[PDB]
Amino acid sequence: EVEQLLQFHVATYMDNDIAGQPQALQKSGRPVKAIRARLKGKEGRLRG
Amino acid sequence: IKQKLETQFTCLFCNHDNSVVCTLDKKNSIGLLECKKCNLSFQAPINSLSQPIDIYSDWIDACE
Amino acid sequence: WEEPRLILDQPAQHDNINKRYEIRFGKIYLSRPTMTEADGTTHAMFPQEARLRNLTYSSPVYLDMEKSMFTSIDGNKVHIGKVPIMLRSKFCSLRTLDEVDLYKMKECPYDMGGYFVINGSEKVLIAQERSAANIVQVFKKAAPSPISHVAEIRSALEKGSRLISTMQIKLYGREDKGTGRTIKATLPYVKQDIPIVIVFRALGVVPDGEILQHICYDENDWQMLEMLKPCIEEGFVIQDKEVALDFIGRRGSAALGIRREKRIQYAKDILQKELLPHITQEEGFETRKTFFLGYMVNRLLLCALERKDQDDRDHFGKKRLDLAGPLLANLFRILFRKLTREIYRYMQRCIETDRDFNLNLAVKSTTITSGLKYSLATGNWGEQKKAMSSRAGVSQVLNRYTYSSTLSHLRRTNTPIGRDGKLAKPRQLHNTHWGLVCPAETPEGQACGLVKNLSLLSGISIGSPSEPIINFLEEWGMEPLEDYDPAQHTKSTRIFVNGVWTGIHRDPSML
Amino acid sequence: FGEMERDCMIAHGAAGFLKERLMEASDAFRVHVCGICGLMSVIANLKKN
Amino acid sequence: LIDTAVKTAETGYIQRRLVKALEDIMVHYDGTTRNSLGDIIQFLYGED
Amino acid sequence: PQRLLIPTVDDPGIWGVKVRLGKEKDVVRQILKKKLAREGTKNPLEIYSAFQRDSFKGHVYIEARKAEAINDALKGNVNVFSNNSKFLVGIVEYKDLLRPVKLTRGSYVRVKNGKFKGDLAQVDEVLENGLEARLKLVPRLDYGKDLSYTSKFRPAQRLFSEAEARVHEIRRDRDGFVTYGGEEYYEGFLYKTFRLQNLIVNSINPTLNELSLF
Amino acid sequence: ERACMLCGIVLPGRVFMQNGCPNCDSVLNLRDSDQATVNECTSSSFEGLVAVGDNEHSWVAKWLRVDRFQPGLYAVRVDGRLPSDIVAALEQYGVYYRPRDG
RNA sequence: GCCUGGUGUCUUGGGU
DNA sequence: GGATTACACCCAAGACACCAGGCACGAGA
DNA sequence: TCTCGTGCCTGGTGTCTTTAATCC
Ligand SMILES: [Zn+2]
Ligand SMILES: [Zn+2]
Ligand SMILES: [Zn+2]
Repeated sequence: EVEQLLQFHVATYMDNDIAGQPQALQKSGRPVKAIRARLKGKEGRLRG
Repeated sequence: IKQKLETQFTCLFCNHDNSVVCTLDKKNSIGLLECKKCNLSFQAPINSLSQPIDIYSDWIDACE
Repeated sequence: WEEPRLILDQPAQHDNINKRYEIRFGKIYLSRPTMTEADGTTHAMFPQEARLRNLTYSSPVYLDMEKSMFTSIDGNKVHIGKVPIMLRSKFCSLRTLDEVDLYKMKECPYDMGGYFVINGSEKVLIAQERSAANIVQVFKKAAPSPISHVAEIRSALEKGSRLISTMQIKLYGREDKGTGRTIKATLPYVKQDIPIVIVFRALGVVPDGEILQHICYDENDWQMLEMLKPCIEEGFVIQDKEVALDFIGRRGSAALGIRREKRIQYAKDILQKELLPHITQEEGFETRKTFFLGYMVNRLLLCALERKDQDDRDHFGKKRLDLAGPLLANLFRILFRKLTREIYRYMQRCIETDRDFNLNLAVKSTTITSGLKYSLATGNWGEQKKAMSSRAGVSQVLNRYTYSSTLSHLRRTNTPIGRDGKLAKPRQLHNTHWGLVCPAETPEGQACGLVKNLSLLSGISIGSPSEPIINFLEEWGMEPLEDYDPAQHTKSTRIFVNGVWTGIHRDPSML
Repeated sequence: FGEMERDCMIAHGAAGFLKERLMEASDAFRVHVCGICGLMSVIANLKKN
Repeated sequence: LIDTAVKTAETGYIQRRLVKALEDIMVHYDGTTRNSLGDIIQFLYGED
Repeated sequence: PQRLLIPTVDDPGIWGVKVRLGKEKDVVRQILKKKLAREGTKNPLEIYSAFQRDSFKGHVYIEARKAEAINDALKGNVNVFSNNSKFLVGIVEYKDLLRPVKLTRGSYVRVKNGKFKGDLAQVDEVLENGLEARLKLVPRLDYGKDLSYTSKFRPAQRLFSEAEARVHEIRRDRDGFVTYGGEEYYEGFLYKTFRLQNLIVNSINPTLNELSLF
Repeated sequence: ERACMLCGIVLPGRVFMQNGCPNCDSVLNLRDSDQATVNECTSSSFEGLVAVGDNEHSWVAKWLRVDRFQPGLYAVRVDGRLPSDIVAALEQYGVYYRPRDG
């Protein structure tokens, strides 16, 4: 249970849009802004 | 064609979970439960609509 | 009174002494809005002070609670929170006063109210458009699907008016593809589609000849009878009630191993309640559900036989507007359960000390007060921790740029379909909008055609009890459902009251 | 200066103008790279040279 | 009003994909039309 | 000898069960109530024991002979995850589940509470009963400068200066020992009693600043 | 709640004052003590809550050496040790104290 | 006696 | 039976963690 | 003067069950 949780945190640190499992959440309730989400979409590093 | 399916049911005898395999032969309307652990076997009739939960239910009533 | 009592139990062996702890909620009382300073002093709050000092114009709510203590060897006015008051309503301190004294309270006589004040900011509730409950709608399905026609209904109770469940009846089989063209249904909390005949048998009506007598009321219609042919044969081997009910229970999302002796008794709940709960939920009334089920299948086949067009989803008679009243009740319902569980979780610790709890220490008014304030201030319709998936934009800051804009803003309606989904059907001005929503007033841009505005003479139904209507229908000749036979009644008219088939009358013209 | 304005300057063939807009007139930055491994891992003390 | 508001985004997407497909195509000094890989798209621009 | 009490194949099985975090003690309690209430009836709860280890968050362990008894113990318990998540423990793993597990005068500890939270302190002595320890601490004082404290609005650390106290605001008790504002300072250090549970004795990492000072 | 240092049982502290320890009070006499005595023989600090339902057939109970005691809540680890004067008095009674603090 | 930092993430309403 | 796609720019107003445990201070006996 | 209760601040840690079309 503890090793899988280290795998989990390292995964959602890089990509928090993994299909088929719940997103990592901030205490405010909104999803964590992972590095992958920083680069994609209209406002990310590349298009924005 | 026969269907060989693994299930997450607990064997009623050896109590090992996730070790019951269901073989449903619809051509002859014969369903077969098998235990991958203690090796027991149970046969029951199946229709066309049946699923591993249908014969596993019949196995619970066949014991009690 | 939706969940009127809380109940605990312990089988005292520590001389067994069952000690049920029970708490009953009684009458509600309301007080006029009051400002309580940090001092402790109180006074009547009027809106002008509330705007200036960024306060919330709200009324304290008190609830009678009653304790009782069963013991077998074998309170008063507790404060539950503050509810924001709509200005100029019957519970606002401005409703009286009279024109002379309005000027002294710095209130303008042209201000017609209809809005709330939350942290000094004026918030108006936007009417939410939804589909009607308890009505059957038939739609056609796209080509790459084995289904061609679907009947759908969302069932919702009359009391409260709240959603319960949703149910579908799908007709499989494409055009010359799909072989046996049978019909299966979808039931709440069951993982797989179940053929129609099986659920008919599972309700207590088992021989074929009675089943077809409940659906088709025209023995000559061989086209319709030919389409029900494969449904009989695919559910022939299920020849009695018991094996039918068990076939259901073996799919209904439960645990593995509840045996036939009980797996029936679990499925009987999924049939008695959750399946069509708007008709009835008391026992021994399964004749109404069986008759209604036959009506659905009849309507399904009329569309598949091209004798009736599919329903028009935009027909305004199939639509409802949720205004301030219904919207608050749904939110208050969610929050009152949250307050309830916090009381229940608190009793299990405070009774292990065996100390009489002072009640006022077991009601945290922050649950309702912060809940209502947060949702009205942000528009997020739900619990704060679940801000996504909840609907946004229900509350908006009241536009005060000009007088005309205030009138329009208080009469606005919203359809919550999205910006995802192009096409045109919810955006078009449909013919049935005539005289009910404005044909001209609509925003430019992304909301165009989805946000609408009530015509000048429109009104919204407040709601009325259906019970006096039933009494009037039976007094003037309506005959019960147990007396009805398609061979004898091959011509009479069916009567619906809020979507439940309640009777039949042979001479509708006088009625 | 969005994506569509970028395309217009390409069509004009004004390559020099486009470079300046997106660098000198904005967020131009100087970095040091290693000629061997190509990474920006250089530690550069400019007063000690 | 609905059509103008809807179909403006349809054609806006069309223009974006067209530009990215074609942005690197340049006339070179030998008259050929080539992309950034030096693939020949036309041996002579516009055939004239 | 403890070695004669090791488990064997004849002993009951032990299953672990996942429960809501922080609710492990509650579940153990609830299981005991159910067991005791059903003793001697026709349907006894056929578990022998249940327990929860702090080091093992979110788990309860239950001792029985049949898996069905585990399901019986947890039935209706609102703190237990409904998924059929119990797991079997091996006999060779049993005793480690029940392993029960410092502080010496003259050694260093780190304080866990109060204005001295995070500060390094020497253990001077412990109470006869064995609960609180007298600590030698670099004080964080103001000499009553703004009188008419928290860890976020405290003072810098500096040895007590009795002449500064004499000048500005004090009881002499012995050679180099003063009581100042009802605390004791000996040769510049505060000597103050702390609960042993209020100090950290393990894995202390001296800081740069502490290496400079001590 | 406190835990008896001798037997490990977990009870509300006042119980140790009212009734003594149900396992130990024949030798510990906490029922007839003052609070200082109760607090020297029972600890507010303990870890590893154990429901023992069947002392005499539980392996868990045998390992924790509570197999001869009464069904109840016990602690795997009890912090503190019995005062040397009480240990000496117990030994006069033929009772051997095996500390439960680890 | 030169240097000189004031937020973000959303949502909603608008303009062409 | 799965995601990815869904014009551009701009303006402005309107908002923000919860629960439990421990320690300290004040009041009452 | 001592003990108990209440309030405030700081630190640590989640969970009752409840929009639509395309290709690859
Ligand atoms: Zn087996
Ligand atoms: Zn390098
Ligand atoms: Zn004891």
